[PDB]
Amino acid sequence: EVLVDPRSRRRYVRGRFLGKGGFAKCFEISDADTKEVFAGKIVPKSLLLKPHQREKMSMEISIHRSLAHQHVVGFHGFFEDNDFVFVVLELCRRRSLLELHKRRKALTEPEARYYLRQIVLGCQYLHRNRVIHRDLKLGNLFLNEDLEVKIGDFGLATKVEYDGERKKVLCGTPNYIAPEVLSKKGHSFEVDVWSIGCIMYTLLVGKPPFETSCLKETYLRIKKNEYSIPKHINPVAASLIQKMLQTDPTARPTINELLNDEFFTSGYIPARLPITCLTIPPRFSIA
Ligand SMILES: Cc1ncc(CCCN(C)C)cc1Nc1ncc2c(n1)-c1ccc(Cl)cc1NC(=S)C2
Ligand SMILES: [Zn+2]
Repeated sequence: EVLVDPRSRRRYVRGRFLGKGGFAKCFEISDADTKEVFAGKIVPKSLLLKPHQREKMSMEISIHRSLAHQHVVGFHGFFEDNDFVFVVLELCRRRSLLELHKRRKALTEPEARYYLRQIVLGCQYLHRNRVIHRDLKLGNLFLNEDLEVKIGDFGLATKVEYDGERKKVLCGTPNYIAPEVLSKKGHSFEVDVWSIGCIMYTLLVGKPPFETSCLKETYLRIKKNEYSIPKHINPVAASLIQKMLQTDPTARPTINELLNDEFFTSGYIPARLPITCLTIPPRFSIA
């Protein structure tokens, strides 16, 4: 019920349940002194009996704590007792792109541009810091009160240690999983750009690129590149999706190139979005 840090002498009440991912149960929490409000991932040690498991949890924190950016969920601290691990993160009051997508389905182009821009800004930061998220999806992309985007859940993230490194395995299963991970051909940064492609598609279209009833049939399509963009999607968008969803990872654009695509440069990107837009499609009228 209460959660105490020895080293910082800070105590947090446990509030409402938000969700679960991996071994973590995540709750809204508040500091007993400042009444300031946080997001609290609570991982049971009962599930970290094995070294391999313990190291991932330990890597997650190492990576997350190394991060400070406008579009990355703010890291605030960690502590433990004998039974549980406790990680304290920024609370994103307006949930995630995933909830938005289930309420609104396909968004308008300029909403997509807005979110997409922020996502690519968060990811540019990661990549310049030699970090690959490896699991970017709508459920990961969080929204603060101003509907600003915060990348979260670093539990599949890896740090690149040397130039031209090719990671050989990925422990766990990403949602928008790159074809080169599936083919166990080795992988690096292009997996995040891959995911963004799927996310762009999903925001513009109202459903994921490669969906089927069998995950393993989905995996099949991802290998064969079997997906179509409907004809009502704009061809400047279509070009981008197509660019980002390429089997050959050397062909896909880097994160730093993406904001200089016609799709951002010759299209309208809102400075901000109103709350209304959580539920009602913004027409963007001139007055
Ligand atoms: C306040 C709030 N309410 C509802 C949701 C939606 C949770 C389920 N959705 C992602 C499928 C999100 C938030 N905001 C919110 N804000 C910060 C976090 C979280 N959620 C959160 C929550 C659940 C999980 Cl499993 C991971 C997780 N990750 C991070 S880095 C901290
Ligand atoms: Zn493993």
